[PDB]
Amino acid sequence: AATSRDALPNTEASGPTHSKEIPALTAVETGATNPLVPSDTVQTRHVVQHRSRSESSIESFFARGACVTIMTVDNPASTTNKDKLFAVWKITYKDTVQLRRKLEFFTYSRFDMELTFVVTANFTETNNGHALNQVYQIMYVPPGAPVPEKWDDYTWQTSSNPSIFYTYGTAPARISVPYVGISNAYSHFYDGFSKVPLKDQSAALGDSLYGAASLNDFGILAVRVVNDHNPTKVTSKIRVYLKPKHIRVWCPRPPRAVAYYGPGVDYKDGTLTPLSTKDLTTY
Amino acid sequence: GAQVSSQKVGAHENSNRAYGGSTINYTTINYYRDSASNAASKQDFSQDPSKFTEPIKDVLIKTAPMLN
Amino acid sequence: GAQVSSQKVGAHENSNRAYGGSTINYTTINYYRDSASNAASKQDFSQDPSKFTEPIKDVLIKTAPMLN
Amino acid sequence: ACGYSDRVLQLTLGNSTITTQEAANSVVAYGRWPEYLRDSEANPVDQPTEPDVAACRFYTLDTVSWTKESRGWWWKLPDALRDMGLFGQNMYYHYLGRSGYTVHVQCNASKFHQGALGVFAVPEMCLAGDSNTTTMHTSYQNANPGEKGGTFTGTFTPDNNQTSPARRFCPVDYLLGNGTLLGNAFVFPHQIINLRTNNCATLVLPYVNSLSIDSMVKHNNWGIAILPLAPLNFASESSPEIPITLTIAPMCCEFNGLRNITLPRLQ
Amino acid sequence: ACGYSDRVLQLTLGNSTITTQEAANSVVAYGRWPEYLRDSEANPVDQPTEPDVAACRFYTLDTVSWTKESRGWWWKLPDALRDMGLFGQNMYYHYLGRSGYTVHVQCNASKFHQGALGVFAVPEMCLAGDSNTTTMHTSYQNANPGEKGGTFTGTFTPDNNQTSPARRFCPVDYLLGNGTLLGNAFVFPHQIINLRTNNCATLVLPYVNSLSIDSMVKHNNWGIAILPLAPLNFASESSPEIPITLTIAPMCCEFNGLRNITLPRLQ
Repeated sequence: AATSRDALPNTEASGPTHSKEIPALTAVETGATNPLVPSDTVQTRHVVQHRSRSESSIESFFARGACVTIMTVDNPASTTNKDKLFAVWKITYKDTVQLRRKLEFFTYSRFDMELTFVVTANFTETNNGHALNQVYQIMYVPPGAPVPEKWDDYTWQTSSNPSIFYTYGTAPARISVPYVGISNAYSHFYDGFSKVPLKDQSAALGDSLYGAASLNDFGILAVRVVNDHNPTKVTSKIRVYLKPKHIRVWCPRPPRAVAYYGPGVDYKDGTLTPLSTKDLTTY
Repeated sequence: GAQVSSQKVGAHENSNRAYGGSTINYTTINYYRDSASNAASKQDFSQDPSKFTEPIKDVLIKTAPMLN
Repeated sequence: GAQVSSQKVGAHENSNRAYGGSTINYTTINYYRDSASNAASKQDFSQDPSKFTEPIKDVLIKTAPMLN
Repeated sequence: ACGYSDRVLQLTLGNSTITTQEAANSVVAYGRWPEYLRDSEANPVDQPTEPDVAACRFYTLDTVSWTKESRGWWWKLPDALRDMGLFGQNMYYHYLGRSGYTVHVQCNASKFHQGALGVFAVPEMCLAGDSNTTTMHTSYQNANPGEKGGTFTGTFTPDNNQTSPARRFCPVDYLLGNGTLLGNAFVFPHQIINLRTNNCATLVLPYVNSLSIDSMVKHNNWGIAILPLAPLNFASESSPEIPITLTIAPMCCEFNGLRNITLPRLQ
Repeated sequence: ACGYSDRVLQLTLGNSTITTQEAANSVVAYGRWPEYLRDSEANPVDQPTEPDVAACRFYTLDTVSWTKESRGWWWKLPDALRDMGLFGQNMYYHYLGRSGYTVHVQCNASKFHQGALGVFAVPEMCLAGDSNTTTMHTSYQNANPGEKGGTFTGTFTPDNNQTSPARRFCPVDYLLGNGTLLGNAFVFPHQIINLRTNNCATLVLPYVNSLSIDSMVKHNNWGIAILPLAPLNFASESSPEIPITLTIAPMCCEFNGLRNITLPRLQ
């Protein structure tokens, strides 16, 4: 019944005292934190508190949609000596600091990823040319499926691969995805290995990187330029914005203190110093 | 199969109803068969911070002495 | 002539109703006169694999001996 | 009534019994206390074995000496035990093992010493390695120190050897080893043993993990990390030394799918 | 009704499953079937641990080759298993261990072979040594052959080496190793696997012993002893050979007083 948009317990009035009751004194060893209300260390009046935590709720903290990655792709002239560029990004929030620190406050999470795409595009070369409104294909290639070889190959036939055909210049594309986790919460922090080493085997044959779980959890995104090699080479960028909608979090871990380094919690030297200076006796 | 709910208006003038009295509602309609496609209903709850603040193999009375 | 049905929500927080209780529905409306134009209602069934697994001119009891 | 004052306890899990006398009324991880796997949320289909008393009892690991230059210690529970009686043998014999815990960090001084040991029980404690080149490359043999456990350090030292590296964790203390401030670390289930008062800390940790029941040989769950908050001092004496010693007890544990014995390259 | 004819069975103790097809309707030691220790007749006061599925399942020991000159084999159960998974590890970890059994002696030929193997389950099978000087001097290391088991002999051979002896059992077959006629041996719970008919024998043996629950590392209970009654013959061929193989399953077992690991000099 106590929803997020209620109204903090109104401040009760309170006069002098001289009781053997000792609210003020704690003892942090117990790990428990004294739930002392303002009403204890001072005489308080009867304030009718209207303010509510309706905005700090776990749902609202992650109410904005963060940018998980950018993806460069380009359609060059047929006569191009180089193969046509089709970017392929492996679904995993861990690419940019922002959304990665928010999620990282919690040990485990169960959310419904609601991916949106703001696709842009300019003419590379100095050459003064034209290009009929391009259309892009954003194929979701599920963990284990065959990742696209050439730009135009069979893999793109997409008989069973959830794909979106975005026409340039239009309301930015959006596809909601339900908890696609193998477990019961995406583990923001995995302690342990994906293969245990066994004595009756070579040090290699059975090794593995710490913290890594599934080879392809979330999946991979194949994005091509669907049209054919056009005289005027046009490069494009597909910025994907992931916004965790129906979300839940567990175990409140302390926020990242020093600059992120790689997919693993590991940290580079130098960046190791986070705090700022201040005299132990200056306001 | 309308999902009509009450907004939490800050009793604003001529918003429909406030310090002249009245309430404010908004219609919602889940359109897709797949739940993970519904609009985040924002009608979320709030538990007591006790499982983190006050977690002990006993009970703690504030007016009492901590380390008994 | 609304076609309101229940979605199969995975009791997600603030999705409308879950481990706090409640159900989730979605409105549908066939718009075209020609049936082959309606949205694949996904409310499909499931038969017993018997017409393929257990097809015999008799009956087979599992605890019994196969070739009687 | 009587002297049932919070300061005295008498833990008895299994056939062992702890009875401390300065006891700071114990912590129960997240209110939630350790229990068996309710059929409603079970996963593997065979009959789960349960050592019960055979395992559930208290196992003292080995003591750590505590000086002035001491920078902290860290254990990886699921693993930390791997030897300790049957919970050691059952540990390996099964592909799946869900186990709860009751860590009782023992350490007492005289009324004349001083210092505070923050005993933090971090769920999914992923400590960071030491190779500025490649990340996570930390070796298993090295990643799971067992009965002995590892130890936090003063300032980070990058592993340069690259013909072949030292592949170890280089866990800095102010960053709780996992690159995140210690001063903020008081968010995990914890107790500060503050020499003046209590002479032990008892945290009961219920199995926490994204899965119903998971592995053990592989994946770790809880990890204890004891750090000296208030450095130890005694009398104008060069250096004093008190010995901190933890005793853990695996509670409501169960294991699935029996096999042949696992024999990891721990050397 | 149906083919639920005595000849087919499907034993499932633990996570293992035997399913024989020539099965001579099994024997239950003395009517009495294996069960746990009723409080009414219990002895040791702590909580008895019970591996249940962890141990109860079927463990195949190692196969024995069966020729014409074959003179019989003998196992000492409590011991025979000592390795076999957890029933091996729990075995040693406790001072007391009461365990019941289900021995399924597997061995099949073609309709063209012939012979009868009397599978006799002797309670307290004290086999006799081989030193005409001193009696019972038989060495432990030697007295408990485990997974491999021992083997009956043709005619007695006295151990003469005395600077230091060979300290082994010299179990003669017509005297069932314990100086008592084989022809009269059909008094213990038993089944004759008679190649023409059945191709296996199944005896369920309930823990039998003068004590409520006793030791294991020390004192043995049941002992299997398979002897060829009707010698094997096949076609005018020099010598034929079929391989007899037993699979035992410890049932309703429980163990008391956990300690440190026992490590007997079995070498």
